[PDB]
Parts: sequence; C-alpha cells; structure tokens
Amino acid sequence: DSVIKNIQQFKEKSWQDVSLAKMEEDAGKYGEQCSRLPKDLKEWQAYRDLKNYIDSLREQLPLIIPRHWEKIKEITNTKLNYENPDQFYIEEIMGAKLDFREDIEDITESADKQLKIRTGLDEINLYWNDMQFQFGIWGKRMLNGLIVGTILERLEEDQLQLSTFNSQRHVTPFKAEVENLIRTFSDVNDTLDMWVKVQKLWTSLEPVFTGGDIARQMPLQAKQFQGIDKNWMKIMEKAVETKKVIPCCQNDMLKDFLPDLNRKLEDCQKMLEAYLEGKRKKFPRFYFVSNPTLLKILSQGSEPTSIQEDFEKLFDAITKV
Repeated sequence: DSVIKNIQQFKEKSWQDVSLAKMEEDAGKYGEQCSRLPKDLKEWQAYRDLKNYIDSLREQLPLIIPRHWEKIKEITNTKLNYENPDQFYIEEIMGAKLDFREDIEDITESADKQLKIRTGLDEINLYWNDMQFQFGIWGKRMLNGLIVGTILERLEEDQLQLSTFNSQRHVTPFKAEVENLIRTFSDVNDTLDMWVKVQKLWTSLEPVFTGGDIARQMPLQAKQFQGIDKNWMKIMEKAVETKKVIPCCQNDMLKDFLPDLNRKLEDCQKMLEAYLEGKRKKFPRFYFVSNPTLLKILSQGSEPTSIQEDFEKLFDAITKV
C-alpha cells in the first residue's frame, strides 16, 4: 500500500508538470530505508518492484531538474521535449534521466552546433528585416536618421559573428548565406556611411540656401541647392513608402544617389565656404567670430536689428546699437 501511495505521488507529480528537484528524491528515500529491512520479511515482489521504480524516479528527478536546454534535450533522446516538455512535458523528461542515445547526440551534437550556428544566423536575419532605418523629424519644410551608429555597431558585430562562424568548419553548409549576408552588410555600410554624411552636409547647408540673403547672391550656387534638395526631398518622400531596414540598404535610387548627392553637396559646400572667406577678407573682424555666427550674421544682414546680438563679438565695448 505504501508502494502504491508512492506511485500515486509520482502520478500526482506528473500531473503537476512543474520544475521534482527536492520532493521526488525525498519521498522515495524516506520510504525506502524503512522498506528494505521490511521487504525481505514482506516478500510479495510487486512491492519491491514498486520501490525500485520509485528509486529510479528519484535518481531521474535530479537529472530532470533556451538553446542550452534544447541541446540537453537532444542529448536525451527527446526533441524540444524540454521546450515543449518543460512547458507541459508529462513524463518524457522523467523517463530520460542511454549511452547509445548520447553517442547519437554526439554524432548529431556537431550537426546541432553547425545547426546551432545556422540558428544564430537565422536569428540575425530576423532582426535585420524587423529593423527599419530610424527616421527622425527635420521639420518637413522631411525626416532624417536619428541614429546610424547603433545600426553600424550591429553591422560590425554581425560581420564579426559571421567571420567567427566562417572560421568554424561546420559553417560550410550555410557559408553561402553568411557570405551573401557579409556582402549585404558591406553594401549597407557603404550606404549608411555615405547616408549619415550626406544628411550632415545637408543639415549644415539647409539653412543657408533656403534663407534668402545668402541665396539672394550666388545665383548659380542657389540653383544647385534648389535642384539638389529636390532629389533629397524625393528620397525622403520615397522613405515613407517603404521603411524596412533591409530595403533601405538595398533600395535602388537611394544607393546610387547618396554618393552623387554628396559630391554635389560637397561642391556647393566648398563654394559656400570660399564665399564666406571672401566676405571675411572684406571685414577683417569676421575671422575672430565663429562660422555659425558668421553664417547667422551674413544671412541676417538684411535686418540690421537681428545682428545686434552679435555686436559684442565684432567690436570691443559696443554691446548694443
């Protein structure tokens, strides 16, 4: 009856289905010590068999107690049993706590590791598609990328992981995907690297050309910025239609345009800078003042009152006019 009660307790634990650790070992053990002396006199073998089963369960419960779990399940003659079994595994885990199975897992363990590497590679695949360029407000007078560095850190970490995977022998079945991913990351780095720079150039030059006074002069220079910005207005316009991260790296017009726009932006930027130097020569005091202030003052030349704040920088002891 005691053996039957122990069996009932085991059944109850199975019904409970929940991570055995101390109770399973204990219930069997307390009963067993009293039982061994008793059993020889008692005989009735069935009881002995029940006791043996309880002892086996106690031995297994300790053994029973993510990727590592999956690997453990694989080297246990069960599949995702820990995953599914862990969630609601009635008795497979208890049952599996052989040498042949271990050997098979080892034969297969290497495949799982390659397989494990493949799983990691697949995990990368999911994040890149889920990730979409982080666009941020520029006033829409569009939206630019608020952060490109975080994505760049991911690009190198992924490339380093792919290079580490390439060093491993087991990567050879999924090596072609890794090589294509490395090529994709390399092209994304060429695009993103160019993209952050172009926005900065554009961010630096957006105010000067749109603003009227500098733009009143330099008619030729003004047209390029006018025309140059239209493509950028369109590129940003295109961004709203498709915002996924993989697509931004691979979109056709955007990939070709960033290099061309950047050269266009740099030429205008160099020309703008040369113009600033010419103005600086005219009024020698301008050299002491910083470029942002100089740009602000030249642009605000038309309204003399606007320039009053910067009077102190231009001449000594003339705070307000």
